[PDB]
Amino acid sequence: MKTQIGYFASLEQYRPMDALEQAIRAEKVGFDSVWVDDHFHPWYHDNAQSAQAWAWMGAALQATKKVFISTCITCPIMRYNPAIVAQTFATLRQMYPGRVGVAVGAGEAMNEVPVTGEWPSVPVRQDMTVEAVKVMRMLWESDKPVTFKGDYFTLDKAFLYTKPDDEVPLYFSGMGPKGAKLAGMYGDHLMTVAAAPSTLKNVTIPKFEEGAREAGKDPSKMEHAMLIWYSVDPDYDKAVEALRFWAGCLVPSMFKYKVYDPKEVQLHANLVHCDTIKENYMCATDAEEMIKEIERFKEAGINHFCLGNSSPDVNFGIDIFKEVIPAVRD
Amino acid sequence: MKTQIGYFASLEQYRPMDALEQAIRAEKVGFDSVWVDDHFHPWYHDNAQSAQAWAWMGAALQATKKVFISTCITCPIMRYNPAIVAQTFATLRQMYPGRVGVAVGAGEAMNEVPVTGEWPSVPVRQDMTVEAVKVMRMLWESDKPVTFKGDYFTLDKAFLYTKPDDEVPLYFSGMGPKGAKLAGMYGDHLMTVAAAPSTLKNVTIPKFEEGAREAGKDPSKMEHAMLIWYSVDPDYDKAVEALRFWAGCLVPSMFKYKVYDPKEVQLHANLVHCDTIKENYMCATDAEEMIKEIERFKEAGINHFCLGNSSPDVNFGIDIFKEVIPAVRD
Ligand SMILES: CC(=O)Cc1c2c(=O)[nH]c(=O)nc-2n(C[C@H](O)[C@H](O)[C@H](O)COP(=O)(O)O[C@@H](C)C(=O)N[C@@H](CCC(=O)N[C@@H](CCC(=O)O)C(=O)O)C(=O)O)c2cc(O)ccc12
Ligand SMILES: CC(=O)Cc1c2c(=O)[nH]c(=O)nc-2n(C[C@H](O)[C@H](O)[C@H](O)COP(=O)(O)O[C@@H](C)C(=O)N[C@@H](CCC(=O)N[C@@H](CCC(=O)O)C(=O)O)C(=O)O)c2cc(O)ccc12
Ligand SMILES: [Cl-]
Ligand SMILES: [Cl-]
Ligand SMILES: [Cl-]
Ligand SMILES: [Cl-]
Ligand SMILES: [K+]
Ligand SMILES: [K+]
Repeated sequence: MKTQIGYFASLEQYRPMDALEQAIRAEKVGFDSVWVDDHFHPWYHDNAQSAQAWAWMGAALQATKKVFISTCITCPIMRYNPAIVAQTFATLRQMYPGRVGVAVGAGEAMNEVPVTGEWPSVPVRQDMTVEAVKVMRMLWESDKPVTFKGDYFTLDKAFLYTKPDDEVPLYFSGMGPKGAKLAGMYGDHLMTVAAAPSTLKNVTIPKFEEGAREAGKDPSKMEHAMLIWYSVDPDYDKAVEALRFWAGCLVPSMFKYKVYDPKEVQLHANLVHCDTIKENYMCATDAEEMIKEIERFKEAGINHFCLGNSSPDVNFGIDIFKEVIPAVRD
Repeated sequence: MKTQIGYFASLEQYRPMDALEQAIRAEKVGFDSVWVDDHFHPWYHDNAQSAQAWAWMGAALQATKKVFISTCITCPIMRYNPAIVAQTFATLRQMYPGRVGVAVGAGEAMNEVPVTGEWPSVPVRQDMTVEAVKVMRMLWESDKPVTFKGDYFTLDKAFLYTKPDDEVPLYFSGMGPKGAKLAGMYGDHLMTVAAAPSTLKNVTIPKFEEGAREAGKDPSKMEHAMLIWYSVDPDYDKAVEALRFWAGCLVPSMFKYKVYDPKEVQLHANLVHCDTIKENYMCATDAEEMIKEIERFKEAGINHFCLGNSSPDVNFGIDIFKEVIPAVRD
C-alpha cells in the first residue's frame, strides 16, 4: 500500500472561503487529496464556524485540478438521509470522475442532537450506520429501482438516475475495537482518528483486518486512513497551544455522551492536558520533526494521512510541506 | 418592480456537468440569474438524470462570476431536514456574497416517497412547509442558540456559526390559492409554476398579495417569480415536441397524489394534449415570438422569469437570448 498525504481543510476552524483557498494551495504544494469535516456544530465555541460540507465540496472540486476530495466524515443516519448522501456523492463523482470519495461514521451528538433532539446509544448508532451503508451501496450498485424496508431506513422503488462511471470509494470510521471491525466488514477502507500509534498497531488495525477477513475481503487492498491534526512553528509552545481548538477530540466521552453545546465541549477541551495533545497530535518546530512525526504513524500502519493544519501561521503550515512530502513518499 | 430574466438549468433533463456549462453560457449571454431544480426522481424516465442540487450549486457559483443562483425549488420537509437546508444556503451565501437564494415548496411525491415511504396530504405538507420556514428563519436571524419544539421539527440549542453578511432571500412556492396566500405571508417573494396568464392575473397574484397584506408586508417589494419552460426552433412542430419531457408538470394530480415512479409519471406526461403545452409553455420559432411569449406573462404580473431551456438545439436555445433579453428589459 503506497503512502498518500492529504490535507484536511476545516470548515469549523476556518471560514469556508478561507478553507477553499487552503485547499487550492495544498494542491499546489503537492498534497494528494483534500478532506473536509461535515459538521452542524463545532468542536470549540470561540471564533468557530460550521460550514456545510457538500456545498463546499462542489466549489472545491471545481476550483482545483486533480486532488481527490472526500468528507471526513459524513454521519449518514439522522440529520442526513442516507439515500440523499448516496445521491450527493454519486453526483459529484459523475461531475469530477475519479476525484470523489465519502467517509461515514456513527456520529457526534454536537451535530445530530441540535436538529433532531435525539441521541441513541453507541451500538444502536453503529447498527444504523451499517444499515445506511447498505442503503448507499444498493443505490450506487443497482440497475433497477430498489425497495427496502430496514429497521431505520426505507427505500420505495428508489433509483439513482445520476451515477458516476465507477463506484464512489467508501471510507468507514472505526475508533473503538467493534467500530474498527465493522469498518473492515462494510467499508472499502478504514478511517480513524484520535488514537496513539500503539492503539493503532495493537487494536485498531488488527480489528479492522479481522473484520475484513470475516467478510471475505483482501485487507491488503484496503487503505488505513487517519485524521491527525498538526501544528508547526519555530516556537514549540506557540505550536502546541495552537492545537487547543481540537483538544476535545481527545476526550472519548465526547463521542458517546449527549453533549452538543460547543461552550460545554470547549470547557472539556480546555481541561485536556498538554502531554495528551503532544502524544496524539503532531506538534513540530520544523520540517524534520514533522517527517519523524509522520513516520511514527506510518510505522503503526497508517498509509493515507488526512492532516489538519492547526498551525499559528496557516500559510507556513501548508508551505512547509514542500519539504515534508517528498521525504515521507508522495 | 424591475423585470429580471433568469435561466433554469435542469439537473433532470441534462447531466450535471452539461447543466453547469449551460449556466456559464447563460451568464455570458446576459441572463440575470440561474435557477436549478432540486429532485431525487425525475419528471420523465427516458434519458433522465436527477443530480443533487446543493453540491451542483457550489460548483456553479464557483464557475460563474456574478449571476444570482437559487434552487427552484427545495422541499425542506421530509427527505431534507430544514435546519440543514438553512445551513447549506447560509454557507453558500457567506462564500458568494449577494449571489445566493433559496426557494421552498410543499414537495412532490416523486422526490419524497422513494426515500421515506411517506406522503402526507396537501394541507399537512403546507403546514410542515410553514414550520420549516420558521425554523430556517430562526436559525438565520438568531444571535443566540434557539430551542424549538414544533409539531414536526425540533431545534435543541441550535446555532448557525456560519452566517452570510445579509440574510438569504427566500422564495416561497404557491400554485393553488391557499399556497399562494401562504407564500405572501411567509416568503420574501413568490415562486410559481404551471399556470396560464389568466390564472396568474386573477387568482395566484391576488392571493399572494392578500397573504402579504394580512401579514403586514408591502407586496410592492416582493417579486413574482415563475418557472416556465421554453423551446425555440425554426421548425414549430419540432419545438413543441421537445417540451414532452416536462408535460407531466401540467397534470395537477402529479403534485397531490402518491405517484413516484418516473415510468408512471411519464405515462401521464405522454397523455398531455398539445394545446395544453402551447398554452402554458413558451413554444417559439424565432426571437420575436419569444419576446411576445414573455410579454404576455409580464402583463399577467411575472417579473422574475426562470426560463427552462428544453429546445431541440440547446446551445441555440441559449444564444438566441442575446436578441430576446434587451427587448424584454434586462
Ligand atoms: C472533525 C471531526 O469531528 C472528525 C470527523 C467527524 C466529522 O467531521 N463529523 C462527524 O459527524 N463525525 C466525525 N467523526 C466521528 C464519527 O462520526 C464517529 O463518532 C466515530 O466513527 C465513532 O467510532 P466508533 O464507531 O468506533 O465508536 C466509538 C464511540 C467507540 O469507542 N466505540 C466502541 C464502543 C464504545 C466504547 O468506546 N465504550 C467502551 C469503554 C471505553 C472507555 O473506557 O472509555 C465500552 O463500552 O467498554 C467500540 O468498541 O466500537 C470522525 C471519525 C473519524 O474516524 C475521522 C474524522 C471524523
Ligand atoms: C421542476 C419542478 O419539479 C418544479 C420545482 C420543484 C422541484 O424542483 N422540486 C420539488 O420538490 N418541488 C418543486 N416544485 C413544486 C413544490 O414543491 C410544490 O409541489 C408546490 O409548491 C405546491 O403548491 P401548493 O402548495 O400551492 O399546492 C398545490 C398542490 C395546490 O394546488 N394546492 C391547493 C390545494 C389543493 C388543490 O389543488 N386541490 C383543489 C382541487 C383542484 C382540482 O380541481 O384539481 C381542492 O382542494 O379543491 C391550494 O389551494 O393551495 C416547484 C414549484 C414552483 O413554484 C417552481 C418550481 C418547482
Ligand atoms: Cl478563516
Ligand atoms: Cl484544521
Ligand atoms: Cl446532458
Ligand atoms: Cl430545462
Ligand atoms: K469515476
Ligand atoms: K450577502
